[PDB]
Amino acid sequence: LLQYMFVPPGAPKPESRESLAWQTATNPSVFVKLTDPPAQVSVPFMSPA
Amino acid sequence: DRVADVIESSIGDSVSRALTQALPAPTGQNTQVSSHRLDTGEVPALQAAEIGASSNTSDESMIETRCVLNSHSTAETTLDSFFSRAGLVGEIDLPLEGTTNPNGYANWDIDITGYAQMRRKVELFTYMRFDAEFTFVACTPTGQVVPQLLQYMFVPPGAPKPESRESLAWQTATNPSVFVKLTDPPAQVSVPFMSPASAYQWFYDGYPTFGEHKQEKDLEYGACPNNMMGTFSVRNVGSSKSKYPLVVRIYMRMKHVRAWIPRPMRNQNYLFKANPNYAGNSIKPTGTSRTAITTL
Amino acid sequence: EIGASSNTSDESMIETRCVLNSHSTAETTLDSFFSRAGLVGEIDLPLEGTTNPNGYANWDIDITGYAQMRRKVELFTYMRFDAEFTFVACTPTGQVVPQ
Amino acid sequence: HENSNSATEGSTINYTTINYYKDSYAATAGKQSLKQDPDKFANPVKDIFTEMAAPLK
Amino acid sequence: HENSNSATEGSTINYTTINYYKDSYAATAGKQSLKQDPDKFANPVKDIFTEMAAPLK
Amino acid sequence: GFPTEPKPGTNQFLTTDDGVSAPILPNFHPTPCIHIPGEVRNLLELCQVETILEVNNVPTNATSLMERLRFPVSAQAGKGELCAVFRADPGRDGPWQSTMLGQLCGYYTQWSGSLEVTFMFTGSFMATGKMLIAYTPPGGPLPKDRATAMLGTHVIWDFGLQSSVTLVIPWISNTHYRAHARDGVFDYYTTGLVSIWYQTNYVVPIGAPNTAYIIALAAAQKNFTMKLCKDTSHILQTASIQ
Amino acid sequence: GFPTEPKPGTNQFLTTDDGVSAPILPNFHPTPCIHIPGEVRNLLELCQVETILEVNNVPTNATSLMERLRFPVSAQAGKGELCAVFRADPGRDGPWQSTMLGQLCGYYTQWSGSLEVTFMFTGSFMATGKMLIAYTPPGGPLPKDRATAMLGTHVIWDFGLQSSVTLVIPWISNTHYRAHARDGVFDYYTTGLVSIWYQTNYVVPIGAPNTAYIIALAAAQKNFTMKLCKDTSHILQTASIQ
Amino acid sequence: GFPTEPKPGTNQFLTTDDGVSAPILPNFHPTPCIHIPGEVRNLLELCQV
Amino acid sequence: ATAMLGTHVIWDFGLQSSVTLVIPWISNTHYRAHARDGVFDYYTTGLV
Amino acid sequence: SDRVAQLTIGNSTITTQEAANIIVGYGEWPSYCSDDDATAVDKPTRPDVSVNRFYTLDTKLWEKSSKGWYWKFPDVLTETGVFGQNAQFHYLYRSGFCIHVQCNASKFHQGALLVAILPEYVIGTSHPPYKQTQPGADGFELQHPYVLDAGIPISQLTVCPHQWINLRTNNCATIIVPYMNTLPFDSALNHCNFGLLVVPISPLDFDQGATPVIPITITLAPMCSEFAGLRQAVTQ
Ligand SMILES: CCCCCCCCCCCC(=O)O
Ligand SMILES: [Ca+2]
Ligand SMILES: [Ca+2]
Ligand SMILES: [Ca+2]
Ligand SMILES: [Ca+2]
Ligand SMILES: [Ca+2]
Repeated sequence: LLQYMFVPPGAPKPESRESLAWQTATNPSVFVKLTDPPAQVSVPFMSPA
Repeated sequence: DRVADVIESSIGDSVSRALTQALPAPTGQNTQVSSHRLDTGEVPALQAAEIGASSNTSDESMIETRCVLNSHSTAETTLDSFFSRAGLVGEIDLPLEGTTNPNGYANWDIDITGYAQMRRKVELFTYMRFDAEFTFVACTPTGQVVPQLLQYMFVPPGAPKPESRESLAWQTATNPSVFVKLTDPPAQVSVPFMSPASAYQWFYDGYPTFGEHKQEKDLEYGACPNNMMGTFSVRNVGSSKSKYPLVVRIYMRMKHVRAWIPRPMRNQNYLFKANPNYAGNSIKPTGTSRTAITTL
Repeated sequence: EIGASSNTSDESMIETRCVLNSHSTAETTLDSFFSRAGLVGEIDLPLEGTTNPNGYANWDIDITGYAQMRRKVELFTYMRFDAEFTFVACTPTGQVVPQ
Repeated sequence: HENSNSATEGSTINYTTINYYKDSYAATAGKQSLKQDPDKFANPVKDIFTEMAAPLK
Repeated sequence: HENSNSATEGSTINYTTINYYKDSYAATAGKQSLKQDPDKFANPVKDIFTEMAAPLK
Repeated sequence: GFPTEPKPGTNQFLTTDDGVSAPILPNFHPTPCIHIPGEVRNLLELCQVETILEVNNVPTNATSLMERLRFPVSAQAGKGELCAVFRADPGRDGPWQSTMLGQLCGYYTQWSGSLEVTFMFTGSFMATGKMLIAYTPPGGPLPKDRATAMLGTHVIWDFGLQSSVTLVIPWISNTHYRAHARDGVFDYYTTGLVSIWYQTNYVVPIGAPNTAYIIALAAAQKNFTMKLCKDTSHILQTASIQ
Repeated sequence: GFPTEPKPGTNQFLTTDDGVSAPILPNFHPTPCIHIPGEVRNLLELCQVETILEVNNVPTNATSLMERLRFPVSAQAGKGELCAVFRADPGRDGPWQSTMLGQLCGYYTQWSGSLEVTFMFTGSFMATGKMLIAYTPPGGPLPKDRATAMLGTHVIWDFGLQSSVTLVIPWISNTHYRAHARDGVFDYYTTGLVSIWYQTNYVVPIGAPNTAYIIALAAAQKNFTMKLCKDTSHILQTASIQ
Repeated sequence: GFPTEPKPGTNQFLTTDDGVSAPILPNFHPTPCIHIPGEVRNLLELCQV
Repeated sequence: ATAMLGTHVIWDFGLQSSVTLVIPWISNTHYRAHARDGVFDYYTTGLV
Repeated sequence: SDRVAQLTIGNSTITTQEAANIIVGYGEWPSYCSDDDATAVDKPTRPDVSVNRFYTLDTKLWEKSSKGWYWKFPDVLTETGVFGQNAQFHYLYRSGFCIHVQCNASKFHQGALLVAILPEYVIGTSHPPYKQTQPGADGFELQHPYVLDAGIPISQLTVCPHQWINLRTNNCATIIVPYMNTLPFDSALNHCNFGLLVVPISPLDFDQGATPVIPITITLAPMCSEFAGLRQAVTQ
């Protein structure tokens, strides 16, 4: 089992396999098993420009 | 027949004065053209925060501004758009060896003040009414997906709490239970706003006992029964040993949020659960410090 | 002594005020109550033992075998209804087997 | 037909959600209406002055 | 078109359920109507008195 | 096939989930439903019915378990005697255990509404008297004086043809609903206390029992409503069903 | 059955996915929602409120942590003294850490809008003066002269009945939105700098404090808007909750 | 539940498959699209050059 | 703290040097006789 | 016509000549309970004038070193005046308040006092005593004003009904707050809806010679007082 977490620029980046940052209370995270099909994700145009 | 005093007396107005109306605001305010202005009696900049009001001075009255059409939406800065995000709030451990959770079962107390991330955000307001969606991530201390079966049972306050891996309480004839394999995806659950109080209370400035409040009983100051949702029980569905070292992580997301009174953010490191106690022996500044207020 | 529950109302007892009871009584209904899954049966097909060898088992259809459920149901004398049964098969440990 | 039990019940805001079950609280958070009131916290003063005017008369 | 075989058949209460199969009993319990009659058990007396009146005349 | 994307909860089994399931008997038809007396629609229809309240629940001789239902009332002599006291919480392990209403509450987590409790005098017809039945709202400690008890919601009762008399406990709470009170902290949902005192005295002629009994019946008012639910904690099976 | 064909993402669990889930309590009804004062609708309602800005954040004695809120302003003598300087970035680890607005930004990645910062003089009433508060737009290095600082957006302030005075930082950027500036490269989103100089001098009569203080309050303008979001980097828990 | 019968291709991941996917940022709004010179619509616009 | 339990009025100093306190006729009788200690205090208007 | 002001409630009247106006908590006036928000089935008591009046209780001395003080409204008033009685005799309580913290000085003095309101004011320290959580009259004092003894930054307290008493301008603050709680009524004997904090952000200073006795008095007044659940008299 794994956990993919997106860390926007300015957000706390995980420092260890058990860093507090993985609580992902705000950031968007996805948990998946290698037995389940690949992760499907949609991402909007995010940029100051 | 009337003393007149009874006729005048407004006593009994369930209607609040208000004096402040909520208006639509999809796009941030759009700036408008502004030319120079030199006159007496008009002091936009000059204010007096001594009153307790945030300066109402606008850009235009400060500098010769241009015109701008703010298309920037403010839909992501809303309650739901904010709180409605899954986050770690619970974590149970059912190991094979140890003193923590032997026997194969575990009764977790329903409280989310156990984790920073989530606790920080929520403690921003004083009251909060809402529904939630909980997800359950069960796995071994390594990340190993095991073919084990479990049973999550909700135990409302006042209901029989399981005492053993095979306690009668697991028949769950009334209580709501969920059976899942660690091979199947996490559990999806919707939970309605359940509480005698119209809204959950983050801070309770009082005692729930109404007694003497002796020193040994100061363990109650701040404890609000309106936030007591009972407990959460989990165990392996069997008569023998689990055969596997398991660890369940509870995640929560809020739906239909309704926050009220706002308070200052957290300044210190949390120490206890449901306790605003802080590190008194070593307090740190709200933010970063410099070498001189005249140097960057 | 007549066999009737006192019909006395709060108003005639104390100077009451006015209250708008919004409290719904939809969860205190029959379906809203009984319509909740519960343990009523339990079969054992072990490898060793005298209980269920041979590999098969004939269970008698009766739910009076478990407290929790039996308590609620025995509240009434008669009862008409449909039901939905769920079957949880597993080994005495919680082991999920490809059987 | 569905039940009316979703916290934000009788709420002034209009939420357009999706629900497959009988209870409305199981429904998603969905799209909502954008209203604001910076004054209840910024200018909760009894009397109002305006920028052009001097706060203390 | 479906069958009419769900216990609460010809029932006075109006149940709004969801069913995917031919038999109506496979349908969910769904939302129902809220009716009551505390009298059939509380005041199953032949004659009625009222609070203001004395039970035994 | 059709593009699908199963979300969390897939293959999970929820105890209290209202869903459909394949029929086992295609075209089956249940035996016609004959008309049967006293049918029930809602549980609150029962909470209206008064059931014997075991105030005098001290005895447990197993030979004296029947006197738990009754109540003692002798011919005192002093002014302001205390006759009985008990919790005002229905779903509590107190005397409200006997009452039907009480047992039902064990299946629900919270409630709301006023409560009625009628008292019937069984003593001889010649037996006269007057008593003050008080109800001390939450926060008020058990009164020690018949004078300190009458400061709350009370009601004087006289004996005669109308043996019975009902005391209504007005739902006086800070919260819309109350959770079953249980001592530590969870007393924040206590409904208060109920005391009984001698307004005058158990007057009796020459030739009638010098001691009589009273029976308490409890029930809920119309404004009563329960919410949520759970397994009862009022009873637990020790041995497995044979 | 019905022809389906599950696509990628099946059985996956997304933290920020808005979806449905089976109800745990069929026919449950939440306690009525009473009316409660000061309810909030949007977070930008808070960014409007001014909070104390810790410019003088140098002291950390733990006994002198309270003077981080105030600000020193003595009776200088020379022409063109510099009183204070600080970053113009809200979500930066600078002085904007104290401000409510600042703490909120930590939960968002980008922003937009002008910013207001009112300064209130606390010194004696007899204390007079005039000062130039400047704002050097991005690209402009910290000015060294009160004459080099006034080349940007500034505002002279006089002392009197109107103790306070607000300086508005007009959103002057090359991009519609700005990312929280943090030194290396990510300074491309710096909002500039803010300097304070003595236009004249802290004039005081004979008998009044020879040194006074000022308090800075910061907030965002109406044209302010945040986008995206994330976990705060302004604070991190060292030890686990007990 | 509803009678379904997954057909071949289930859980498969096609590189060039146009489908939907759960959003990572509920209620997100991309920075306004300013007008920029020489925008392209079709590749055949280049083959002309 | 024991004096403010009755009819009072806080006064601040400034341009408006003066300030007036009104003693509301609070009596049990329509008219009052001049109070003079012994018994005839039944007509006392109180204290300030 | 904005600095001068007068407050008249019950049989009490307040004056000022340097006021900085009045602030209404979250822009809402104290209202009574609706017949739908209440669950307490019994007509409460609205004594009005007898309780809804101004009460001048405690006073403190501002110094060049003072840290700050705080009070717990629901409890503070109890034990005093007709109000206290209803609060002790009745179980359920409901009311809004009008607070007036006055503190004058001369034009040669300097100082800035922050006076704000904080709902459900809980404190930390591993558990504070009853003499610290409910210091009714004479209140209590802050030891760590920077974190409000709760672990929260004071630099962010302005996000609540507040006001300033900058000696160089005004000499008193005034706030009005409506009942606040997730319930219609609630016993004030054991629960305080909120608290008042008075902290010097700008250290009181003045050249020697000028009267160093700078008192800070507290005066409050209940509004729309409603009490229910009449019973025996209780204290805590
Ligand atoms: C069924 C989920 C309900 C979630 C409610 C969580 C409330 C926890 C707050 C604990 C605060 C406290 O106990 O003082
Ligand atoms: Ca005899
Ligand atoms: Ca001097
Ligand atoms: Ca499928
Ligand atoms: Ca004192
Ligand atoms: Ca006290």
